[PDB]
Amino acid sequence: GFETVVPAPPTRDDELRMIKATEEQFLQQPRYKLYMNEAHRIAKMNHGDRHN
Amino acid sequence: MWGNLWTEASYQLNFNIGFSSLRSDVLIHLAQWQYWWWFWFALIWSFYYFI
Amino acid sequence: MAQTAHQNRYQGGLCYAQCNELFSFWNPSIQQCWKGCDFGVGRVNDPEGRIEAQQMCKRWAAELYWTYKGELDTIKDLRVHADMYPTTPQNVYRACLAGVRRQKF
Amino acid sequence: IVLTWGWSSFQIGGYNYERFDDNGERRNTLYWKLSPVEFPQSKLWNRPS
Amino acid sequence: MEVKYRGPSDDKLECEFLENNLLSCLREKSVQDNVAKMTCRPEFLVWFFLECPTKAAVYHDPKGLRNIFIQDKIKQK
Amino acid sequence: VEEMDTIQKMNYEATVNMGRQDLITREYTFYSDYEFIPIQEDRKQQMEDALNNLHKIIHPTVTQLKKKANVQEIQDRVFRKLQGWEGELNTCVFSAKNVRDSNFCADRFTNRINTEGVEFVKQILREY
Amino acid sequence: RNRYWWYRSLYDDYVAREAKLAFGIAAFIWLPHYYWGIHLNRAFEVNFSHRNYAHEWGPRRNRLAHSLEFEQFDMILENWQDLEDEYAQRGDGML
Amino acid sequence: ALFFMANTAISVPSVLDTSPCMKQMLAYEDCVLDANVPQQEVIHPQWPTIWPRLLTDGKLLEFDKVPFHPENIYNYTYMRPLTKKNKQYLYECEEERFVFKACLRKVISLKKTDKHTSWDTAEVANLQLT
Amino acid sequence: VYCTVLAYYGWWLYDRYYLFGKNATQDIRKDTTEVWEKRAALNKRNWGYNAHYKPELERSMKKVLYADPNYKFPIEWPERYMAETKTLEQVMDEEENWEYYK
Amino acid sequence: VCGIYVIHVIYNYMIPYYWVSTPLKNDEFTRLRMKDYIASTVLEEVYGISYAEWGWLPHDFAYNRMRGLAGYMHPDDPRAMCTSTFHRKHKYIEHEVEKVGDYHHMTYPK
Amino acid sequence: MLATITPVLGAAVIMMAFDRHWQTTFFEYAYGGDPILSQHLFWFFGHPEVYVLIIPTFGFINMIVPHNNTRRVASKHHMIWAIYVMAYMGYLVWGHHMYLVGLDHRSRTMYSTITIMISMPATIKVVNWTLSLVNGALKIDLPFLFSMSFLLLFLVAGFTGMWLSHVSLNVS
Amino acid sequence: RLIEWQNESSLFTVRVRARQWYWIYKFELKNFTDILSTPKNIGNNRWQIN
Amino acid sequence: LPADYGKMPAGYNFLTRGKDWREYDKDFILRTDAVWEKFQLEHFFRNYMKCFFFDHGLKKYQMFEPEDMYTVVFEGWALDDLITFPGFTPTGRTNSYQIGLSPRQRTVVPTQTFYQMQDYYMLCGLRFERWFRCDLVYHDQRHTKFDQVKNQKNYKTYPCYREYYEAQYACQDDMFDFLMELAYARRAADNFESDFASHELTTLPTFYDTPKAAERKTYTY
Amino acid sequence: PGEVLPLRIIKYPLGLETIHNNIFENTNNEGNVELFRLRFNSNSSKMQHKLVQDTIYLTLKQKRYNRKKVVAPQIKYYTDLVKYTGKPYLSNDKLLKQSIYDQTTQYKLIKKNKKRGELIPVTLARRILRTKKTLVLPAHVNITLITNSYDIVHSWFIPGLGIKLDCVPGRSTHHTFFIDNVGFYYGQCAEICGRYHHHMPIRVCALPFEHFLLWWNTFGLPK
Ligand code: HEA
Ligand SMILES: CCCCCCCCCCCCCCCCCC(=O)OC[C@H](COP(=O)([O-])OCC[N+](C)(C)C)OC(=O)CCCCCCCCCCCCCCCCC
Ligand SMILES: [Cu+2]
Ligand SMILES: [Cu+2]
Ligand SMILES: [Cu+2]
Ligand SMILES: [Mg+2]
Repeated sequence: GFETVVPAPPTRDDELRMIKATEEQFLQQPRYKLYMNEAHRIAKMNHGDRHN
Repeated sequence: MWGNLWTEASYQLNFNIGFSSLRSDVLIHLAQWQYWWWFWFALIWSFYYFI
Repeated sequence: MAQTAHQNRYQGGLCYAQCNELFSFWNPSIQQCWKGCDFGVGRVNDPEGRIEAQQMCKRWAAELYWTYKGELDTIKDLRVHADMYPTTPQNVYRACLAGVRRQKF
Repeated sequence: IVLTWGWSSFQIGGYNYERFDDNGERRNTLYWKLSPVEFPQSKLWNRPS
Repeated sequence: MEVKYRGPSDDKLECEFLENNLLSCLREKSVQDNVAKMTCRPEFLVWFFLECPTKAAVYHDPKGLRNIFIQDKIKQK
Repeated sequence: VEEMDTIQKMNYEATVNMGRQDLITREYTFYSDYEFIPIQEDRKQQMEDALNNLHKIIHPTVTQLKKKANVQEIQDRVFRKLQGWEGELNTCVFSAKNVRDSNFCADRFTNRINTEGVEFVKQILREY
Repeated sequence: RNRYWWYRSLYDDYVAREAKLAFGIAAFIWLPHYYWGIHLNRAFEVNFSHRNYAHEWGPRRNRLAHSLEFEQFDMILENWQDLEDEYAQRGDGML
Repeated sequence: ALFFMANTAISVPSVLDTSPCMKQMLAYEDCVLDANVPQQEVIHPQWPTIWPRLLTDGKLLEFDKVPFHPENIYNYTYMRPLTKKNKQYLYECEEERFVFKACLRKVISLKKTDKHTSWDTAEVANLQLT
Repeated sequence: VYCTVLAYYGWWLYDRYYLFGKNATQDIRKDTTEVWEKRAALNKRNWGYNAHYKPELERSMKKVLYADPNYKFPIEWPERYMAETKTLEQVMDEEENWEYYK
Repeated sequence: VCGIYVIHVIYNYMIPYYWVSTPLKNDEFTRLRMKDYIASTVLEEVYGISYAEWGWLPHDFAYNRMRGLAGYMHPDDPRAMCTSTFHRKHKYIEHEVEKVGDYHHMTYPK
Repeated sequence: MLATITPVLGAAVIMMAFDRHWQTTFFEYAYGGDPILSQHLFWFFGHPEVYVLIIPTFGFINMIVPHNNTRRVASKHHMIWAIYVMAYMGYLVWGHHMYLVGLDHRSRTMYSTITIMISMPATIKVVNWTLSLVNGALKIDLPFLFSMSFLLLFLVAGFTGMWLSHVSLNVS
Repeated sequence: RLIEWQNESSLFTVRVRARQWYWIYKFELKNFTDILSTPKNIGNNRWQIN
Repeated sequence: LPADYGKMPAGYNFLTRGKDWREYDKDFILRTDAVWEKFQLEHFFRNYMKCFFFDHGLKKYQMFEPEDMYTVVFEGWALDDLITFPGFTPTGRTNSYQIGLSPRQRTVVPTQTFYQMQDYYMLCGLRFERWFRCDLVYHDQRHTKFDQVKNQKNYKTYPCYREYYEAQYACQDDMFDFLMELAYARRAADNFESDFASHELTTLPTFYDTPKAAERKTYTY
Repeated sequence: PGEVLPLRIIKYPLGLETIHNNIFENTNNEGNVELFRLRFNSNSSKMQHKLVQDTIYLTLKQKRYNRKKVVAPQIKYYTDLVKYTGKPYLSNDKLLKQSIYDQTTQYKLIKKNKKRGELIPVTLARRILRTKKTLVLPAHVNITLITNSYDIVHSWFIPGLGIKLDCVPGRSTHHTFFIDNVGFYYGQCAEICGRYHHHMPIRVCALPFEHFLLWWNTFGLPK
C-alpha cells in the first residue's frame, strides 16, 4: 500500500484544461439517463450500463 | 428594572385582550398575520349576510 | 447555500455543477466549494486575482473555525476527495480552493 | 349587527385609542429612535378568537 | 430599549465621592502615573461629568480650578 | 516548593493528589480475585526497550506517509502479531507459579519482539 | 363564462343572486380594515427600524459619550498640568 | 402568502444617525483596528493621558485585576506596554485621532443657551418622524 | 392538454435537477469569451476580504501611506482572525526588533 | 396527496432508520451522514427563504438576514446547503445593503 | 373508528398498570423504556376519540334542516365523503398533540400538513349546510334554532382549532 | 426559519433542568471561555477578536 | 513629501498638550442640533449604563442582581445581596460593543451523524463512546504526560479534550453521570470494546469495507 | 470482572488532532513517533480508582419567592466584629439612602393591605410569578438551551417570547435561543406536574452584552 507523488497545485492553464475536460464529459451524458451530478455519478453510470 | 433601563417586557393589564407583549419578533409576526387573516373574509362574509 | 451568492445552485453555473460533481451528494463541502466559485468570479483570469481569491479562501476558513496563524500554511496535501467534510479549517480551505480552481471566467 | 359593527368597530377603537390615549405609551422614555414602538391595537376584540 | 429619564443627581455625597476620584486621577495623571500606588478609577471620571454638572462647571472655570488646585496642594502639604 | 501563594499552593496540592489514586486504592484489595505474579520491573524495562526499538524502525516510514489510512493500516498489520504474542505472554504469566516462570515468559515475549517482530515490521515497511 | 355551468356548480344549488349582490357591499366594508392595517404595518416597520438602529448604533453612542467625558477630563488635566508647572516655578508663593 | 399583508411600508427609511462626532469616531476606530494593537484602551482617543503607562511599562492596574493568571498570551493585555510596531502603526492614525479630539472638544464647548426656542420640539429637527 | 403541460413541467424539473452539469455546459457555450468576461467583471465582489480602513479624510496620513505600493500592514488580513501560535515573549521580542519600511 | 406524503415519509424517515444499528469499523460517520442527510434536509426549507418577503418587511428582513447568516455559520451543515442564500436584497426595497457582496466582514452582511 | 382505536388505549393503560404495580419500567428511561411511547399510544387513541365524539352531531344537524326546510340536503354523498375523509385522516394527525415533546421535524411537518388539510373536508360540511338552508319551505322549530346555534359554535370552534395547527402559534 | 436548526451556531450553551417545582440552570465551564472569545463590532462594521 | 513621511519621529509621546485645535474645524461637520443631541447622549448614558446606586452608609456604589419591577418598587426597603460595584471593565475603558458569533470549533464526532433528531441521545452515546475509547488509551498516563503533571515543564493537553467537551455538550449531566458509571464499570475491568466486538462478521458489505482502504479514495485538486 | 491482565498492547489513536497537521500525538525520548503502548498491571488485587469528575458548573436554582420574617439590616464585618450596620432603601432617584422608617413594618403593611385596582399591570401585581433568582442571558445572540428533567415532564413556558420547551426525562433536547430585545420575561410550567405546578415560576432577563458581562463577572464567575 505505497503512495504516489503528489503534484504541485495546478496553474491556471491546468485548471482551464481540467474545466474543459469536465465540461466535455458533461456533454456526453444522454438526456434519457437521469443520474444526478455527484462524485459517484460516473461510477454509477458505468454500473448502470453493465447492469443493463 | 435594571437601573433606569426598564427591562420589563409585558406590562399586561387586567382584562387583557391579546398577546402578553409585542416586544418579540414571533409575537409581532403572529399579530400581523392574525390581523390580515381577518382582513380577507369580506366577500365571503358579505355573501352569507345576503343568504 | 445560505452563505453563497445565489438563490439556487443553478444560477451558479458551470462552477456549481463542477462543485456538485466534486463531492458526494450528502457532503456539505459542496457549499464551501460554491464559495470558492464566488471568490474567483472576476479574479481567476487575473494573475494576482487568483492569489487574492486564495487569500479570500484562507480568510473564510479562518472566520468559520478557530485557526492558528501557521495552520493553513503548512498543509501537506491540498487535494480533496469525495468524503472530505468541512469539519476543520483545513477542510474548509481545501474545499474553497477547489471551488476557486473550477471557476472559468 | 352582521356587517357594519363587525367590520368597523375595532378600527374605530384603535383610531380613538391612538388619537386620545396615545396608544397607551409610558411617556417617561428618552430617545424615540432607540425605543420600542407602542403598537396601535392589532388584536380584534370583535372576533371570537 | 425602554430607557427611562432621570436627570443628573447632584447629590452631595455622590459628588464628593466622584470629586475625590477626580482629584486623585488628576494628581496621578499629571505625573504620568509615577506614583507608588495609583488609586485613580477612570470609569468614575465619566460619571463625574454625568451627575455633577455644578462641580464640573467649577472645574472648567479657570479661577475655580486654580482655587481647587491650591486647596489640594495645601491638603497634600 | 513551600513558598507560593494560596492559588499556587492549591494547584500544587491538586496535582499531587491526582497522582495518589494508586496509593489510596492499594489498600482496598479483594479476596476472591485470581492473583498472578506480576512482570518484574527489569522485564518491564526490557519489553519497553523492545517496543522502542520497534518504533525506531517504523518512524521514518510513518513520518514520510501523508495518508492517515496507510499509517493506520501499518499500525493494524503489526498489532495483530503483537496481540498474538501478548496473548501468549498473558496466558503464560497468569499461569506462573514463581518469579522464575514470569521472567521466562517475559524473556520469551521480548525475544519474539526483537527476533521476529523486527523482521515482520521490516517486511511491512518495505511493502509500504 | 358559462352561466349554466356556474349556476349549478355549487352542489346543484343556486346562490347566484346573493353572490352577485355580495360584490357591491363587499367592495366597501374592507376599507376601514385596510386603512388601519396600513397604519399597523407602518408601525411594525418603524419598530423594526428602531430595533435595527438600537442593535447597530446603540453601542456606538455610548462609546461616544464615554469619549466625550474622557475629553472633558483631558481639558481639565491640561489646565491642571499648567497649574502644576506654575507651582513648580513659584514653589510656595502660589499658595 | 403573495399579498397576504396587502401592503408594505417601504416609505419609512432607516433611522438616520445624527450623533455629533460619530463619523470621526468610526474613522478613528477603523484606523486603530488597522494598527492591530492588543490593548483595547487605544479605542479611546485620550489613551496617552488616561493610561500613560501604555507608553512606559504597561502597568495600568496596581494588582487589582481579575483576568486570571499569566498562563497564555491572551492575558494581561492592558498590562502589556506598546511595542515599537504598535507605536508606529498608531502614529499613522494621528490626524484622524486629532480630528476626533477636536470634534469632541468643540461639542463640549456647545452650551444650551436661552435663544434655543426650539429645544422642546427638537425631535422634528432631529428627524424622528417617519 | 393540461396533463401534457403538467408532464412537460415535471420533466423540465427532473431534467434541471439531474442534468445540471450538461445544462450549465450548454449555457456556458452560448456566449463568447468577451460577454462572459464582462458578466464576471460585473459580478466581482470583495465579499468582505481585506476591508481595511479607507481614508476619506483629506489630511489623513494613512491615505498617502495606502497610496504607496510598498506599504506593509502589521498583519495580513486572513491572519487577523487566527489565534497566535507563539509565546508572548517571542511576540514582544519580534515587535521590539521590528523596523518600519521606507 | 396524503398517501404520497406518507410514502415519502416512510421512504426517507422510517426504513433508513434500520440501515445502521451497530458501530461500524469503516466510514461510520460517512454512513451515518448519508442516512441523516436523506432525512434531515428537505426541499421546503429553500422556499422558506426563497420567498422571505411574504412576511418579512424590509428592516425585519435585514435583521433576519444578519441573524440567519449568524445562525447558519457552521460549515458542516447539509441543511445550510440547499437553502437559498441570505446574501440577497429585499425584493421590495433594500435599506441596509447597497451591494450584494460589499461587506467589511465575510460572515456578516455589513 | 372505536373498533380500530380501543385496543391501543387498552394496551397503553394495561402497560401503565403493570408499570405502576410490577415495576416493569415500560415508561422509565433509565433501563430501556421511553415515556414518549405512552403519549404516542394515548393520542393515537385520543384524536379519533374526539372525532367519534363530534361526527354524530354532524349527523344531527343534517336531519333537522331537511326536515324543516322541506327540501333535499344540498349533497348527501359529498357530506358522507367529507366525514369519511375526516375519519381516515384522523389517524395521521395525533402528533399535533405532541409538537413540543421533541418529535423529529419530518414528523411535525407531516402532522401539521395533514392537520391543516382537515379544514377542507370540514368546509364541505359548512357549505352543504348553508346550501341546504336556502330555496325551500322553511318551518321554524326549536330543533332548527338549536341547529343554528350548533352551526355558529362549530364555525368558531373549527376556525380556532385550525389556527392551532399553525406550529409557531401552537408553541405559544 | 429563525428559531430552529441553529444549535451548532450558538454563542454559548445553558442547561435547563426541571426538577419538581423549581428550575436549575447550569453554565458549563467552557462557557466562560466562550464568553471571553466574542467578536466586537468596532468602527464601520469591522469585527475584532481580542 | 519627504521620503520619511509616515515614519514616527524618535521620542514621540502622542501628547496633544498646548495644541491649536482651531485648524481642524474644517475636517468635521456638526449639525444645528449638535448641542441638543450631545445632551441626549449624556442622558441616555446616565440612564443606560447606571445599573448601580450610591450608598450613603457605605458612601460607595453598590448593585444587586437583575430584579423585577415589583421587587424593585414595592420591596426597595427589603434589599438582599448588595455587592459593591466593581466597574464594567478593570481599566475603566468602554465595553459597549455590538457582539456576534465567534468562529466555530473543530469537530471530531460530527453532529450530522444524528441531526434529524432534535434530541441528542444517540449522538450523546456515540460521542461518549468515542471519548471512552480515547480515555481507555490515555487514562493512566494523564498525571505523568498530560494536564495533571506536577510541573508545567512537561504539560501537554490531554488527547481526549475535544471529544470530552463534545460528549459533555451532547449529553446532559444526568445522562453523563450514567455513562460515567458505565465507564467506571468498564475501566475497572479494562474492557476494551475490541475484546468483544464481532458484529462486523454479521454486517452487510459496503464499498467502504474494501481490503485496500487507502486506495479507495480518489484525490483531486 | 476477570482481571486486569499483566500486559496490554494499546494502539495509539491516529488523527484525533489536526491542530498543526500532525497525526502523531505521542513521541518517545529518542524522538521516534509511537504507534503502540504497553500497559502493565503491577498489583493484581487492588481496586481500580473511580473516574474523577471533571465537570464543573455554575448552578442557579430558581425557586419560588420565600416570605421574609424580618428585614435584616445590611451588616459588613472587618470577622465577627460589626464594621458597618445600615438600613439601606433604594430611593426613587436611584440612591441607596438610609431609611428613617421601620423596614419590617413597611414589609408587613405591604403584605397585609396593598392598594390594588381593576386595571393593574402585571408588572405591579406579581403574586405567582415571583422567584428569588433570575436567569440572565445576552441579547441579539445565540444560546443553545439543553432541556431535561430530573423526574417527570415539565414545560419551560415563556409567553412573552412565545416559546415553550418540554423538559422530558432522559431527553437532552437542544433548542436554539435568540432574544432580539432587552427584556425581562416571566414564565411558568405548562405541563401538569403535581402540588406546585402553579407555583413554578420563571424569570429570564435578556440584557445587552455589556450588562450581561458585568453580571457574569460579578455573580457568575465567583461561582
Ligand atoms: C370533538 C372535539 C374536537 C374537535 C371536533 C376538534 C377539531 C379540531 N382540532 Fe382539536 N382538540 C380537542 C377537541 C376537538 N378538536 C381536544 C379535547 C383537544 C385537547 C387535546 C390535548 O389536551 O392536548 C384538542 C387539541 C387540538 C390541538 C392541539 C392543541 C394542543 O396541543 O394542546 C390542535 C392543533 O394542533 C387541534 C386542532 C384541531 C383541528 C384543526 C380541528 C379540525 O377538525 C377543525 C375542523 C374545522 C374547520 C377547520 C372548518 C372551520 C369552518 C370554517 C368555514 C372556518 C371559517 C369560520 C370562521 C373564520 C369563523 N386540536
Ligand atoms: C365573528 C362574528 C362577530 C360578530 C357576530 C355577531 C355578534 C355580535 C353582535 C354585536 C352587536 C352590536 C353590539 C354593540 C352595540 C354598540 C356598538 C359599540 O359600542 O361598538 C363599540 C365601538 C367602539 O367604541 P370605542 O371608540 O370606545 O372603541 C373602544 C376603544 N378602546 C378599545 C380603546 C377602549 O363604538 C362604535 O362603533 C360607535 C359608533 C357606532 C354606533 C352605532 C349606533 C347606531 C346603531 C344603528 C342600529 C341599526 C339601525 C336602527 C334603525 C332604527 C330605526 C327606527
Ligand atoms: Cu387531535
Ligand atoms: Cu412543573
Ligand atoms: Cu408543571
Ligand atoms: Mg404538554
